[PDB]
Amino acid sequence: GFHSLRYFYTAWSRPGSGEPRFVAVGYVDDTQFVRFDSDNASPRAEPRAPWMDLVEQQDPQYWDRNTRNARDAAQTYRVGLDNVRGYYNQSEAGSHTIQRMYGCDVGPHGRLLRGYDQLAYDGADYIALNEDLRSWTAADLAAQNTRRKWEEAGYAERDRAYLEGECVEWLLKHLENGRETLLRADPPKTHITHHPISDREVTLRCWALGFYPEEITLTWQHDGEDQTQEMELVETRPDGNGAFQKWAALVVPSGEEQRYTCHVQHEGLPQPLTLRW
Amino acid sequence: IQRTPKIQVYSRHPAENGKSNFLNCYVSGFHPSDIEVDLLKNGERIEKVEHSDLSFSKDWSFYLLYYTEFTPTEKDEYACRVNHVTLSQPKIVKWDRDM
Repeated sequence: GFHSLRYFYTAWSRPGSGEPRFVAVGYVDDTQFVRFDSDNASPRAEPRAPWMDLVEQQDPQYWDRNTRNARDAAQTYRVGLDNVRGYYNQSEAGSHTIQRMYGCDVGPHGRLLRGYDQLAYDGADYIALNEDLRSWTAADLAAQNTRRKWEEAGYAERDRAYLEGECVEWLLKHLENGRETLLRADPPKTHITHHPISDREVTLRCWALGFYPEEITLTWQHDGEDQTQEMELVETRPDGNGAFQKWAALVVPSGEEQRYTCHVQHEGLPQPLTLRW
Repeated sequence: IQRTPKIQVYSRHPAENGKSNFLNCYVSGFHPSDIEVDLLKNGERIEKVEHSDLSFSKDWSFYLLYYTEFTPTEKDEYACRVNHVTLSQPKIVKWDRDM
């Protein structure tokens, strides 16, 4: 099995409505644990996971060390917004966004498996750390500029060192302190509901509730015949309590409900479920 | 590069009238990030509404969860109003306790 520590940064200009905003969040696997919002008065990184309450006693400096980093990041991307817009010569009247998504995947070995550091600008790929952790892939002419300054500043090496040490070390700490939340696999609570459309057509909806992690598969089968294109599948969605929900529905004729089955697979399930109305 | 929000209005727990629940409005897949999201009880905005911290998906599109503590009745209508740069008109999506 594998796990991942990630950091999501969002920075965007607000022409007219004040200075640019910077929001960063961090995740382990599929659950946030920290946040930072530049629009706070004296903004500090904050815990967003109960297991983070005991982080100070392993290392109190955590919150100051983090807050300093978040504040500096905040400044770096404010300046970045201006240079990137400059590269493109875009009017200052338009809002623009710089993103960031860096972290590490570690495996049963407790050693890295993939590091990554990637940037988007106005929601499209801009520049990313190559898998060798030493070169950069620039998406356009304006991103060559970013690459060259980053090449010359030695930022790839700064990244590699972080991704291959601190990142791994902390992903392991978090897994340890978050062992209850993070090392669980809550299987979904499944059931089927039944909503008549007319007197000759009826909607079957198959529900998966309260599950974690996000990854799940739901399918309908008509006499063992998969029904994927005939069915409506909603995007997986959080319940607000640290778990997820999903359903699949399909319309069946008003007397042939008995001939359909819902199939559910998830890490928490000892075997995949088959449900029938 | 711009993207229109997707919307799902739903509850944390299956709607048992007169029991306390949470009313969720989950907007995903949008870009840029500035979004206007409100929970409505019978066409009137609900004041005490909270939301999760801004993150985004593999394709860089953002997602947020908006939620408020509520107690469904047989008769009360609930909805989610969403505006975005990409929407010329706000999308209002009615709560349905069955999806």
